Amino acid sequence: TLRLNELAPAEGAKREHRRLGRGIGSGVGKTGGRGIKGQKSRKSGGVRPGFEGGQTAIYRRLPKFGFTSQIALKTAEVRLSELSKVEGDIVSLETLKAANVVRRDQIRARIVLSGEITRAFTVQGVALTKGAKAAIEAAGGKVE
Amino acid sequence: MNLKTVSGSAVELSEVAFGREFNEALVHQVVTAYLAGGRQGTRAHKSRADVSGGGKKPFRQKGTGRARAGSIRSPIWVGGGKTFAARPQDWSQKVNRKMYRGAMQCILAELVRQDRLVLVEEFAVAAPKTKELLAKLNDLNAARALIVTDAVDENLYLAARNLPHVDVVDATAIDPVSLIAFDKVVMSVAAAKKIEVELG
Amino acid sequence: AKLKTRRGAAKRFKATANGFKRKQAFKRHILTKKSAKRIRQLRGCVMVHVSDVASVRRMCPYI
Amino acid sequence: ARVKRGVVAHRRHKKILARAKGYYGARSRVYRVAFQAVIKAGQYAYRDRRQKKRQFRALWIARINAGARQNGLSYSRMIDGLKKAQVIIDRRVLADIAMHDAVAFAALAEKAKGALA
RNA sequence: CUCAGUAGCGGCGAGCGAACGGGGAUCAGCCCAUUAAGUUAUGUGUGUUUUAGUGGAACGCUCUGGGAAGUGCGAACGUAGAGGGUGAUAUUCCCGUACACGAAAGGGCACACAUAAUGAUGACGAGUAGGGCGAGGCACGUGAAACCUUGUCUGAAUAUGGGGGGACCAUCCUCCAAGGCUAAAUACUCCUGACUGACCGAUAGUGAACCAGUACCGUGAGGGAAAGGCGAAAAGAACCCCUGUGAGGGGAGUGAAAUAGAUCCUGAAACCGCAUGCAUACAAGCAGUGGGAGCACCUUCGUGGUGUGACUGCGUACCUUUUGUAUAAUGGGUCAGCGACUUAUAUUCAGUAGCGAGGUUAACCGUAUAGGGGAGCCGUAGAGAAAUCGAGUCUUAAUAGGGCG
RNA sequence: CCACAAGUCGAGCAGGUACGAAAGUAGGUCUUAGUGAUCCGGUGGUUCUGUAUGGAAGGGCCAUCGCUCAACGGAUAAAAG
Ligand SMILES: NCCC[C@H](N)CC(=O)NCCC[C@H](N)CC(=O)NCCC[C@H](N)CC(=O)N[C@@H]1[C@H](O)[C@@H](OC(N)=O)[C@@H](CO)O[C@H]1NC1=N[C@@H]2C(=O)NC[C@@H](O)[C@H]2N1
Repeated sequence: TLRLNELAPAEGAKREHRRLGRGIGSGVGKTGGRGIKGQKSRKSGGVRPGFEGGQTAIYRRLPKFGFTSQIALKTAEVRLSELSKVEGDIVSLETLKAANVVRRDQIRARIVLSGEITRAFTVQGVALTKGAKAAIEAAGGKVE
Repeated sequence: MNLKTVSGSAVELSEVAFGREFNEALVHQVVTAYLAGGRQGTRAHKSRADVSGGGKKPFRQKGTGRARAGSIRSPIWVGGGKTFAARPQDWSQKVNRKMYRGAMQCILAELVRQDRLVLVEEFAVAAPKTKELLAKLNDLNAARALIVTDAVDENLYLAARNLPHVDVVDATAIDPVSLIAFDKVVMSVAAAKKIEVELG
Repeated sequence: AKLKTRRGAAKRFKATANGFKRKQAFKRHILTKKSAKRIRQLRGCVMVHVSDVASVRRMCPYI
Repeated sequence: ARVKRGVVAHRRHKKILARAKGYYGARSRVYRVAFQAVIKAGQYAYRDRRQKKRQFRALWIARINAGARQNGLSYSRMIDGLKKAQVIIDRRVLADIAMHDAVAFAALAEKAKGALA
C-alpha cells in the first residue's frame, strides 16, 4: 500500500479509446462504422448543420422577430438568498459587486424572493420586489 | 492526535493534516498528474508538406499502367511524409486546489499509520560531512530517507548531496511523488508544525 | 476554436424554461383572403417541435 | 514511441506456415495461399465432424443387413423384431457382433424373429 | 487574460465579428530658434565578464572466465555515487566530477567625467479644417451611416475661436488638428556556449550518419538518389599443395571464436541444389477434409511415436461490389520491410473523483507542479418583442378564458 | 390530420349588433379546388425602444400591401449555344 506500483484508479474511471480498422475481431474493422459509400462515408463527410437536403431550412422558413434591449444587458438580477454573501449590514450596488454577486459593469440591480435570509439588512438604492421587501422587513431590515 | 518522537517526547498534530482516511483514487489522480507534468514533450515529425521536394506529379494520370500518384512524398511511399506528424505537446494537467490538498493529507496520514514517518525534535549537522550525516541516519535506522526541515541548512544540504536514497527538502517544498518514493520520511517537529499550519 | 452561433437561427429562436419559442409563418402578407380565425390563431409564439430541437441546439449552442 | 512490426508479424506468419505443413506447392510455402488453405481445412473439418456420424451409422446398418440376410431376415424386419422383443442394443454393437461373432448374431436374429412371430 | 462568439455586419445566405468596463506585464516624459529629455562617437577611470590552463580523495583477496568492472569475503573516500573509456556490468584503473586556484595580451558589457556632434530649418502650425463628385479604411457590403484617407473641383473661423460625443438640432461634458523627439513590457533565430527529451536508431531520423545537393536526368530554370557494423587488439593468414605466377580452394598458423577471412556481428523469407524414407507411369477437376491398408525408422514392445499415404464418402480459392458471383465481373507473380480515424481548441452526453447551495480560477507573480492572483465563468427564476414586473408574468375592456412558468 | 413547416372541425364565455312576439338564429356562401414560405421594402396605428441628456432618425409590436417565385418547399436582384 502507498507505493508507486500499488496505486490504481477507481473502477469505471478509465476506458480504452476506440480504434477503427484493425481487423474483423474488433467489430469496427474495414469500414470502421461508416457504412457503405455515400457522402457521409468520405473524409470530412458530414453536411453543414441546419442543411436539410435543399428544402428551405427551419431557421429560414420562419420569420425573424423581436429586438435586443441595451439596458437589459446592464440590468442585474439578484436572489434574496444571495444576500448572505454580503459582508456587513448595508446592501447596495457597490457592496453586492464587492461580494461578487453582481458583475462590475452593471448599473442597477433587482432583488427577487428566491431563498431565505436571517440577518437584518439595510438596502440602499437597489430595487426590491414586493415579496423581497416583506422578507427583508420580516427578517428585521429596512429600506433606505 | 498524539504522536511520539524518537526520544519519547509527545507531539500534538491536527487530525485534518495527519489523520484523514486514505482515498486511493484521489491520491492516484494527483500522483499521475504530477508525473505527467514532469514531461518535456519536445519532438516533431515531417508531414507530406514538410518533406523536401515532392512538388510535381511523378507521372501522368492515365496510360502508363501504374497506380496513380500525386507526389513522391506521399505517406504511402518510402521516404514520404508521416501521415500524422507530431508537434511539441504540453502534458500538464489541472489539479483542483482542494483535490491536491486532500491528496497530500491522505498521503501524510497513510505514512503515519504505516510507521514510515519519523518525528525528531531537532535534526542538524555540525559540519558538511557525508560521513557525519551517514552516522546520524544510521543511528535513527533511516539509511534510506527523505529529510524534511523547517529550513534547509547549507551544511545539511552539502552533507546529503552525495548520499544515494537520501534527499533533504524544505517543509514548503514537499511533493506527493517524493513523499511516496522514499522508504522513510524523517521530519522535524518545527517542519511538522509548519505543515500542520499549511494543512498539507 | 470557439463554436460560432448561426446568427439567422439566433434571430429566429429564443429560449424558454424547457425549450425554444418561435413565431408562426404565413402572416407576413396576402392577408385579405385569409379568414379571421387564421388571422388570430397564427398570431403569437409557439414552441419548436421536438424533431427540430436537436438541430436548433446544434445551430445555437449558447442559448 | 515507434513500434516495429517485424517480430510479431514473423511469428504469426510462421505459425500459419507451420499449420500448412504437407500441402502441395505454394500451399505450404507462400503465406497468402497457405492462409487460404488453412481456413478451408478448418471449414472442412467442422463439416466432417458431423458427416462422420452419418457415415459410420450407414456402415453399421449395411453390416447388420448382411448378417440378417444370412440369418433369413431383412434389416428392417430384424430391427422391428428387436424393438418388439425390447432389446435395446445399438447398431454399433450389433454390427460389431455381426462381424466378429456369428453364433451370437444368429441368436439375436432368432430372438427378433421369435418376437415377430 | 476576460468581456463574448455577446452588440452588430451579411444574396439577413455562406460567413465576418467589435467596443465600453475589469484583471495583469512595463512604466516616463521632454521640447519649437539664448533651444530640452534622449542618442551616437572618441578618450580616461572603475567594476564585471570572456578568450589557454593547474591541483583534485579513496581496493584488496577469491571463483568462473580468452579477458572481470561479474560471484563470494572484507575495506576505504565522499562539498567528488554527473558522464565517458578500459578485453563482460568500476565511487576507489584512466579521463574526469565537487571544490580550490590561474592571465603577457585582446575582446564584450555596466557606471562616472571630458570633448565633440546630433536631437534642431524648427518659434502654436491655411490651400489647412469643412464641403460637392468618385473610391478606399473602419467588425460595419450605402445602409438611419457618424468617424479616418484622398484622385478631382472648392474652401473657413482663427480663443467672445475650433474638434468630438455614430443621421440631425438644442443643452451639457470633454479635448486644442493642420510642428517635433522619446526607454520598457512585444516579434524572431543564420550563428555562439551550456544543459535537456515517456524524440528517431540506417526503408527511421535532415534529401544527405558514408568525399550529397554528389552520382544521374534536363538546353535551361529545375529535379534528385542508393550506399553504416571483421576482431579487445591486424595478431589482416609466414610456409606447402592444385591451378594460367589468374580466380578459387585444401592444409598450416593467429585468434575465445575463421560457418568472425576481407561487401567479413546476427543471418529470417521468397527462390535454387544435394542426400535419405515412403508414395507415384489404367487414371479425370480449388488439391483439402473425415476415414484407412501397407511400408521405413524409433520404441517404454503398445490400445505407442515419427515420416509417407494405396483405396474411399464429401468438397467449384480469397477480397470487393452487388437483388444476386466458381463466375468467363474487380484486385493481387512471390517474399521481407513500410502503408490509412490523428492533433489543437470549443461544446454536449456518460462514467469516475473532490467540494457542495455553491463550484472554480485565467493572464500573471513565484529559485516555480507548491503558494499567491476572485477579474471572470457556470448554477441559484421566470414571463414578455420591449419598457417593465417577478412566484408569477404575457394577451384582454375583463379579477373571464388561454399560453409559458 | 400530420416528418417539419402547415391544414381542418369546434361546444362555450364576454362585449357590440341584425332579424324575430318569442323559444332563438347568425364568427360568410351545401361541402370538398380558386394558391406562394422566408428575406427586402410601402401604408395605418402604437400607455415599446431611442448610443451623454431632451427630442428626432432608425428599430420593435398590431393590422395591411407589392410574386404564372406555375421547375408552384420558392439555389442569384441578375444568365443561351
Ligand atoms: N586455411 C586456408 C588457407 C588458404 C591460403 N592461406 C590462401 C589464403 O589464405 N588467401 C588469403 C586471401 C584473403 C584476401 N583475398 C586478401 C585481402 O582481402 N587483402 C586486402 C588488402 C587491402 C585491404 N582492402 C585494405 C583494408 O582492409 N582497408 C580498410 C578500408 O580502408 C576501410 O574498411 C572498410 N570496411 O571500409 C577501413 C575502415 O576501418 O579499414 C581499412 N583497413 C584497416 N585495417 C585496420 C585495422 O584492423 N585496424 C586499424 C586501421 O588501420 C584499420 N583499417
